[PDB]
Amino acid sequence: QTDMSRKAFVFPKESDTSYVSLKAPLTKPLKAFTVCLHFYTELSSTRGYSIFSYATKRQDNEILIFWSKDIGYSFTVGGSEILFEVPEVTVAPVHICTSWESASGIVEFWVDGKPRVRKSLKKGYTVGAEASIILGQEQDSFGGNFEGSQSLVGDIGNVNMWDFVLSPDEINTIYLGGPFSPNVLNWRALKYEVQGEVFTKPQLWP
Amino acid sequence: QTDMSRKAFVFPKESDTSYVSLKAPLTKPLKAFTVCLHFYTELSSTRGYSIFSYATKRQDNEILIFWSKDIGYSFTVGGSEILFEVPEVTVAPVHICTSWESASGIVEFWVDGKPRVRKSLKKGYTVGAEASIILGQEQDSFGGNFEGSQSLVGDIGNVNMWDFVLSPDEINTIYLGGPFSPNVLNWRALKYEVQGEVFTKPQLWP
Amino acid sequence: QTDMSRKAFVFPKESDTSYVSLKAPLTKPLKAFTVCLHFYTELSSTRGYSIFSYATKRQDNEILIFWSKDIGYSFTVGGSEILFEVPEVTVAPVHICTSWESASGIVEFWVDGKPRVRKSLKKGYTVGAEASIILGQEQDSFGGNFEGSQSLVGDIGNVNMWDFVLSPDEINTIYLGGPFSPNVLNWRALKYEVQGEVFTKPQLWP
Amino acid sequence: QTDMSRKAFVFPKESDTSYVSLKAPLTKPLKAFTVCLHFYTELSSTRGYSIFSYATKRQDNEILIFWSKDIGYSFTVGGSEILFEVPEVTVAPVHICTSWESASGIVEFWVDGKPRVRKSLKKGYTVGAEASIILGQEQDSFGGNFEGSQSLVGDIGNVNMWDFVLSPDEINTIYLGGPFSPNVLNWRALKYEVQGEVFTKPQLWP
Amino acid sequence: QTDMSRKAFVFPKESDTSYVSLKAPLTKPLKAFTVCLHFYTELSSTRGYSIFSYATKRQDNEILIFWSKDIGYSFTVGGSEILFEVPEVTVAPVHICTSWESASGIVEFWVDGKPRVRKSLKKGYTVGAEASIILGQEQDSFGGNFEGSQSLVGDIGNVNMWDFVLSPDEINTIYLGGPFSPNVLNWRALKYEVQGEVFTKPQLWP
Ligand SMILES: C[N+](C)(C)CCOP(=O)(O)O
Ligand SMILES: C[N+](C)(C)CCOP(=O)(O)O
Ligand SMILES: C[N+](C)(C)CCOP(=O)(O)O
Ligand SMILES: C[N+](C)(C)CCOP(=O)(O)O
Ligand SMILES: C[N+](C)(C)CCOP(=O)(O)O
Ligand SMILES: [Ca+2]
Ligand SMILES: [Ca+2]
Ligand SMILES: [Ca+2]
Ligand SMILES: [Ca+2]
Ligand SMILES: [Ca+2]
Ligand SMILES: [Ca+2]
Ligand SMILES: [Ca+2]
Ligand SMILES: [Ca+2]
Ligand SMILES: [Ca+2]
Ligand SMILES: [Ca+2]
Repeated sequence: QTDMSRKAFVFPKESDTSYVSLKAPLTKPLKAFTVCLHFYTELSSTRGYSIFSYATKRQDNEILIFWSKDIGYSFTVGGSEILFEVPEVTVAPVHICTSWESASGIVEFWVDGKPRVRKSLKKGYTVGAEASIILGQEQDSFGGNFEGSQSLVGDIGNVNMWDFVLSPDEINTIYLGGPFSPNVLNWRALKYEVQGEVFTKPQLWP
Repeated sequence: QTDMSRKAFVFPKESDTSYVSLKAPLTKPLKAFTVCLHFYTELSSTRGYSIFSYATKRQDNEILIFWSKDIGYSFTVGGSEILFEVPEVTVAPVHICTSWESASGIVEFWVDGKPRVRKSLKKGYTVGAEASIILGQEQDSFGGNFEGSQSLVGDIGNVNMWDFVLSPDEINTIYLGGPFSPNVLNWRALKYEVQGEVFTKPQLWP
Repeated sequence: QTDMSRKAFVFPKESDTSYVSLKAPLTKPLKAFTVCLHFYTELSSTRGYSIFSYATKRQDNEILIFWSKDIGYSFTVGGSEILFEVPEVTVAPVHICTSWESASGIVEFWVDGKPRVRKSLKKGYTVGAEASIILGQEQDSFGGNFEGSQSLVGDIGNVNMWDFVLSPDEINTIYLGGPFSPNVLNWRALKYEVQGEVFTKPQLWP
Repeated sequence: QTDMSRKAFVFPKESDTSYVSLKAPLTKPLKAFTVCLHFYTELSSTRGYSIFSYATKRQDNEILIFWSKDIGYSFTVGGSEILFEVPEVTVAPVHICTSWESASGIVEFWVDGKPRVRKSLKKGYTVGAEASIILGQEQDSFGGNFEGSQSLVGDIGNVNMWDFVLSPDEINTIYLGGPFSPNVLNWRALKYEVQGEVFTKPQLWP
Repeated sequence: QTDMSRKAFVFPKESDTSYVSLKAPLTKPLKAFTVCLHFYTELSSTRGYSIFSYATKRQDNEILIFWSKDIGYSFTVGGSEILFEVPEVTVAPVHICTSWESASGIVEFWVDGKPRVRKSLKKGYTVGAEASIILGQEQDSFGGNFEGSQSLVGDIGNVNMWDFVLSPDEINTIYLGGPFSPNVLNWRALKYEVQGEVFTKPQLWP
């Protein structure tokens, strides 16, 4: 396990072959989860890109967080999709947290510590545990078929994932960088592999 | 009685079928009242919705607080209506307090602790105490005929009601969340019934 | 004499019938004056209205403070007018102080403690002491002939008048609500009569 | 010599006839200077006006600071002109400092303590000491030929002039009103003559 | 060496002929570098200009930092170019740090302490040490062929250069003016030659 504190992955050129694969130790299906991350990119006015793609053998978009051009954030579970439209965007590092709960279908989406309205999505589903998690690309089969036009360019980091819904109070401590203990992906104890032009560099966000 | 402190009702999907009904202990007709609540919704740009609906067997819109598409807040007593127009809306949680006084007809409306101008409505009227209070829906009979196009989607909470007009100094401490004690409807001692898809979740507003 | 501190007059409906008349112990003619007041209205986009009207039996507009639609504040003395144009208006409570001096014709106008540029009006004139001061309406004759289309709707208060020009440092004290002593017309010792629908209510402004 | 501290000249009517003349004790020609002043006027959207006109027997615009409509500040030395364009202007009191140096032609212009970029003007020139300094008017002969369409309306004060270039760290203390001592023209010790409608009043700026 | 602390170069006229040449003691080629500088100019709306030009006898634009009209900052290494577009520009002093690393091609560009997204440029290249560094102009041959249409007008200073990539934490202390030690080019220990109309004056930025 590597402590990636103060470090970020950099995807400095558009590619369909550069990516990093994050390994989860998870062995029980997710009835709920939270994932939080920092990313920075200038693509937001140019094109859509995949922020965080989670796939399973049955389903290539089992969880996906995606920016869609002129729409805003797209969040999808089990291939069903909802939109958190953004009316205007500025170039700066952005923190997001998203969480979902099978027992209720409630999605929370948080941007820079400000909550979006809760929306229903894909109630009663279960997310598979046998998963391929990739940053930098959108994956259209388990671990592959990346499209260069959906790749991320820029930086991503502080990727943390929990198998439960963080409360609003906890999410505030994540945004402020307080102490917390992830249990699916932990940025302070990450297990990962890198392919192609990807670099680990000091983070640009404070 | 349930203490709903730090908790909110979530109406995560559009329907006419799901609502919450609040029970008042009141047994004397209201010569005056105050209502305060937090709500959060993205509908404000798409369509109108009912924020708080109070009906009596004679009159479905005995008190109604409503958002009118591209108009702003609509406040109506006894079926007579006035508008507090809003020229542009931010998407964030919003606190409102409203109050009315039969002896003068003066309405006050407060948005995020800022007072709107005082207006006149239904001087000399009285509001019935045999009442059905419903959240999430607009009702057109004593307890039903809900219109799905008027339902709320999003969150509501801190719904408090007083049988008297709060002063400007008190309303400020309501907004800042100081000590106070309602007497018609108390969020710390709520009586309610939930129908359909409604969830109680931690509040998103601070 | 009534201490109106923390209280305001409320004019909740458009009418020509409702007004309040303020009495001054004047005997010496006014070689100069200052008048300060708080008011709050939504009319500023809809139509003009009379903020403060001082009439004498020779002259209905002996002092007038008026809002002119799409123009801004109009200030008139002895029936002659100067405009303090406002390029864009916002709906909030607003404090104004205005002062005039016969020996120079210098008019000062202050809005929320921001001074407007000094202007010249009616140098060498004198304002009559045998005066009718009315709030809520525009006098077109001594004490009467009100025009409903010129009535104020909303709130007015902290009306204070001095028979001398307050210095900039004093006026800042008035705006911040420090200690001061009016000598023509004092809100802490007001003499008035109410006619029609006018109410005294707690002030909305701080 | 009069201490004008916290006083200002008021030019409340447009005219060609009213002005004040300031006398300098200077007896050696200026190889460099600084002049700082406060002024306040609403003309900025209506027309140009002379802020500070310095003339010598040979040259009526030996130093001139002039607002030019929809352009911004014009600064001229020896009849040669440069512009410091202002793209949008606001109604508030404004402090300017300007300074020039013969040995380099460097002009510095400062507005509310913010420096404009340094520019070159009339390197090697020499400003005459036999000077008529006039506030309120632009002058086209030594001490006369004023044009009413170039008069200032509003207020001017804190006019201070030095026969050397103030450093950036000094200019900041002029703007903040720290201790300083001019030597060509000193507001603490002014010699002046007033003609026509001009008044000395408490200053509007803090 | 000259300590240029709190001092800046002023280029007050457009010309082909005024420039300063800075001497680097470097004697090993650069696999990476950082350069930071302050500049101030009004040209940004009018035309492009060269902020910092590094040339070698093989290559006129070996490092170049350039502003291109209505595009934004251009940064080039080895004659290959990337853009950090600026959608709107403001007239104030601006501090930029830029850095590059051959081992990765990562470019970092920082404007007023805010990072732009990292980009890829000239991976595996090697910047020559036999170099001519010029301020005020762009050179198109080693030490010459300046074009007046590309000259800088205004101010430049605090030009510091390092033969390594500064971390994000170090770059913040550069921007805040903490203690630091450049090793290719040091503003506190500068060697330079001045040609034509260039002046050394106190800096306008704080
Ligand atoms: C978010 N999206 C709908 C644009 C893409 C979803 O994944 P995919 O269909 O491109 O593989
Ligand atoms: C006044 N209103 C537009 C908000 C609602 C009127 O129709 P209804 O909600 O009573 O059915
Ligand atoms: C002040 N005013 C110019 C707008 C109106 C004057 O006419 P009136 O209001 O006295 O009838
Ligand atoms: C050129 N100017 C408009 C800045 C000043 C004019 O001075 P003048 O030529 O009117 O006397
Ligand atoms: C390429 N540039 C436009 C940014 C700088 C100028 O290049 P060049 O004029 O030396 O050929
Ligand atoms: Ca996919
Ligand atoms: Ca895809
Ligand atoms: Ca109804
Ligand atoms: Ca209905
Ligand atoms: Ca009248
Ligand atoms: Ca009238
Ligand atoms: Ca002239
Ligand atoms: Ca002239
Ligand atoms: Ca070149
Ligand atoms: Ca060139």
